[PDB]
Amino acid sequence: LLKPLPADKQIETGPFLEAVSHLPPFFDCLGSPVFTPIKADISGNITKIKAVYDTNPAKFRTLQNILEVEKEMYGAEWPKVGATLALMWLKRGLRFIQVFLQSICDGERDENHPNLIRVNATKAYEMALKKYHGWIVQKIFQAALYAAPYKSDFLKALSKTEEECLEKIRLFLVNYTATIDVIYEMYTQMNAELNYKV
Ligand SMILES: CCCCCC
Repeated sequence: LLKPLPADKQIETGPFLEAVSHLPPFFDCLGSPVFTPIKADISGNITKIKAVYDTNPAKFRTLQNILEVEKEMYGAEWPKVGATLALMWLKRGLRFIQVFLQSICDGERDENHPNLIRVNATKAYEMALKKYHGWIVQKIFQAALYAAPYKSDFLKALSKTEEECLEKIRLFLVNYTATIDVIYEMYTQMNAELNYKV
């Protein structure tokens, strides 16, 4: 349910924030929240970007606008500032979700534990977040990934058949993956990416 990538790949800020604000609730689909540190990270960053955007939606109409306006505003401090920094981290939590969901949809699993999703959560964490966490934070995120629900309970919860659920996730993944990949491409192109750990 994300907007299709526009012809020119300039992602509009407001509709983006609106769409991705629907993602933290899925971490609540089993009742007690799952992967809470990932949820909290995404949520907190969305809030920070929306706060900058809301001050001047026309100035911050696109995500590229955020980066270029804040670069001008903040000089040498940029990109470790403002909505740019928040989106730098948001894209990592969003990529976590992308890789996790794609891995599940592709039937990736531990053949000895086919109803767990630990292999899929570990893979997603490795590709999206792990490089950017210190040892304390790694232990936090690690505990959450380990306490993942059963695969069957996860799929049930999103469907509140299993194959039909997976088809819907695959559909979602098309514009979702493209959008995230465009954000990553922009960060690299603008030299807005930082590698510091938390
Ligand atoms: C945890 C995010 C799930 C999103 C499914 C559409």
